[PDB]
Amino acid sequence: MAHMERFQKVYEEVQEFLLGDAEKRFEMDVHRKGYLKSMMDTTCLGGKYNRGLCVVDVAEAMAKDTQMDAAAMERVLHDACVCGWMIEMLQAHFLVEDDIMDHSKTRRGKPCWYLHPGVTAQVAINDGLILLAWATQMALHYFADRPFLAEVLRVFHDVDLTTTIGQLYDVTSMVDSAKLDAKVAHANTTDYVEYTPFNHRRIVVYKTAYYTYWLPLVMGLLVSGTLEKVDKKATHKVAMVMGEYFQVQDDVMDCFTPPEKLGKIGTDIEDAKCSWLAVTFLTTAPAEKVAEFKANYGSTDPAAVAVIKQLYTEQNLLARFEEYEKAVVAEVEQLIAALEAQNAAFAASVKVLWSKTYKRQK
Amino acid sequence: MAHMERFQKVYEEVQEFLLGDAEKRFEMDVHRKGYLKSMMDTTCLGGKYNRGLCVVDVAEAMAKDTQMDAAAMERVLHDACVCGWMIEMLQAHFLVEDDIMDHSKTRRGKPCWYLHPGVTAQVAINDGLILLAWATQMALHYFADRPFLAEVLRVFHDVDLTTTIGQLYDVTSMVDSAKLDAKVAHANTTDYVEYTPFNHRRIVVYKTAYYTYWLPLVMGLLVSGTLEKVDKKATHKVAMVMGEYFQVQDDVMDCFTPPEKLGKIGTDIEDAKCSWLAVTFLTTAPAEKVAEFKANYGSTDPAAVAVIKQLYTEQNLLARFEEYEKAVVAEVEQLIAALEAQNAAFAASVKVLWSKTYKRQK
Ligand SMILES: CCCCc1ccc[n+](CC(P(=O)(O)O)P(=O)(O)O)c1
Ligand SMILES: CCCCc1ccc[n+](CC(P(=O)(O)O)P(=O)(O)O)c1
Ligand SMILES: C=C(C)CCOP(=O)(O)OP(=O)(O)O
Ligand SMILES: C=C(C)CCOP(=O)(O)OP(=O)(O)O
Ligand SMILES: [Ca+2]
Ligand SMILES: [Ca+2]
Ligand SMILES: [Ca+2]
Ligand SMILES: [Ca+2]
Ligand SMILES: [Ca+2]
Ligand SMILES: [Ca+2]
Repeated sequence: MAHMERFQKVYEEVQEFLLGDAEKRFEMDVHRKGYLKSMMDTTCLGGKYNRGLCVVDVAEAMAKDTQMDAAAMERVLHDACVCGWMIEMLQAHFLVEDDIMDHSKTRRGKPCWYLHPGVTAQVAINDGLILLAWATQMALHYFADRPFLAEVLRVFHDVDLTTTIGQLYDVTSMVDSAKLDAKVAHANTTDYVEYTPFNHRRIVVYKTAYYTYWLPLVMGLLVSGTLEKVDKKATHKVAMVMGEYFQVQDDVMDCFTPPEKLGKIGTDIEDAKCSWLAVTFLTTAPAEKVAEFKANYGSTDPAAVAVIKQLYTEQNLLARFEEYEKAVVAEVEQLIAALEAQNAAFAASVKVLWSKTYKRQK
Repeated sequence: MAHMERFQKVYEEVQEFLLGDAEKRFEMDVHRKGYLKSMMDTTCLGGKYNRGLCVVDVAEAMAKDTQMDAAAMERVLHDACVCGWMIEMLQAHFLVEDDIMDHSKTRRGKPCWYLHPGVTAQVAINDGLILLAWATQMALHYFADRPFLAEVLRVFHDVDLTTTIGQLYDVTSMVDSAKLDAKVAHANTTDYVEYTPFNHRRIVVYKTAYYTYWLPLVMGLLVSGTLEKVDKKATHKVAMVMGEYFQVQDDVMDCFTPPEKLGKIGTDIEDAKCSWLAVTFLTTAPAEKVAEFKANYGSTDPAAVAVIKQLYTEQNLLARFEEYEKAVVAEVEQLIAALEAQNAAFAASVKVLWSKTYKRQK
């Protein structure tokens, strides 16, 4: 990828800064510095970098569009890389915490951070908090003299909030909402009445679309000083459409993509998650198959999980996804075409992001 | 307390805003809104409000020392209350997450948030993240057009990082630092060689002093526009001394204050914490008593805990605290006197904070 080498160079730069700053400010000792280095490397590296690299792709596109000279271009690319790492560390934070919340086993082809024997969930929770803090530290340091610092902080923290609310929807989705009461436990649902297209859309847009699609695009515009050049509503709309689709893919892959290819072991079925598969099945399957689903879903029994997979297969869920995908392609293309009529350079950068999303395999 | 009524009024305002903003932005439903209200009330209320009220005390002191109209004074006080609630919500965040990490039972006289039956650790982790996000939301909304927004965000997030690093020191203080390795599980220390005055100070300064003493003072100065009228270095120093002392008090009370008076059940002894009591004992007790301490410390067995408490009593640790406290008083009064010679208005607000700290019983 065009910016991978530069992006990785900036990682090393940022890591040196952050660890050195802890030495300077907090009397950080050699052993804990090494621990934090290993923590950062394990939690921030090994993903696809779609979010971080998007910031750079957008920033470059807009820098070229606005005819920046050699020096201005170099600054924008470095700033874009720093913003990219802000999002990658936000991602790192989210995944650390989520892997604890989901009690998961693997991430990016390695054990989950909390499952490293010298870590445990009780230390890992705080390691996740360090990651989130570091993200803001990068902005405060690298963008101290940039008027765009304020807007970077605003969008970043708005998106942090958004994702945590999306997560709230996700973690509370398998209990009937009228029964959500801190003082009273309640079993997972038996009737699945709340497993609706509306509720699935709400979970995925807030937990995924804002930080995975909207944030990278906006940060790229902010660092290049070109936010005013594009249609705010249109940009938001296309980010939501792609982001929803991205999470749908993730949902489909939970069941149908081998864990060794995916790099993680999802447990959506045994955890009774309101996934795209569950919602699409429940709303389209004949009554006797819905009965079978309800009798098997949300069970850790490997055979019960297999029953659900079989039900999904026999209900042609993959074909139904293919049809959903065709509708998404059409809408995304319409939205990009409209963006292109306003600013072609930005529209092309959305196309780049879309191309890395459409029909991805992991 | 002079500003308690105003401070509580602002809580209700801020809560209405935050919950209303979730309805507007995230399609928040009535049930989860209710959940979030109960979460906010349980995690943010019921404490002493020393941090939040400090912001208002400082801001008022400094605003009175400037000549400003009734409208301007009202604005400073309201902004101060919002800043105070930022810190109280940061506190709320820290305690939610720490109670999970320490696997604790009670907080402010009620079950810990994660221990509420309808919550659990796997939901509460995210509830803590929402709290942290909300703190920044308050600044972004209430201070959208204030000159101090940028500096408020900078200090708040610097202190957030600081505290997470302090927490790192805390959670890893029971294992020999050379053995800290993510890949390898290691037993807690058996020799306690790193339970030193330096290492205790390092834990308490970063995990407590910055957010409990430094941050409230600085926020009060920022919202009143008076940060440049005070000695930065001297303000930092007095905050560190008082904060260290505050945490030492907390450590002492873990062992010696009834949990019903304290409002929480500490497990420092059971969890082999590098507390002030442990360090003071290990550095002052005769060799055979040190040996007996090592044999009994870090054990959940009631008899072993009882042995430690008796050893502490026999080593006169309470009396040793009183001597430490006398030394702290002497230093603080000297530092305050120096501050008073420079800015008497600010020095008075430091005295208010110190008076709530010195010889507190919970
Ligand atoms: C505030 C925490 C956000 C956590 C978050 C948001 C979106 C996706 N994930 C991780 C995925 P996965 O674990 O990567 O499959 P999910 O568990 O399916 O949602 C985590
Ligand atoms: C980043 C998490 C900070 C957690 C944090 C910082 C300072 C004090 N506490 C709580 C106290 P306590 O639980 O109130 O006694 P500690 O466990 O003694 O340290 C928690
Ligand atoms: C599905 C979501 C939103 C979490 C994982 O995101 P990615 O699939 O982008 O993970 P990495 O490339 O960062 O590993
Ligand atoms: C010891 C620390 C730093 C955690 C508890 O702080 P407080 O004793 O100030 O708790 P509340 O008043 O907020 O309950
Ligand atoms: Ca997960
Ligand atoms: Ca999850
Ligand atoms: Ca998933
Ligand atoms: Ca603790
Ligand atoms: Ca604790
Ligand atoms: Ca304590």
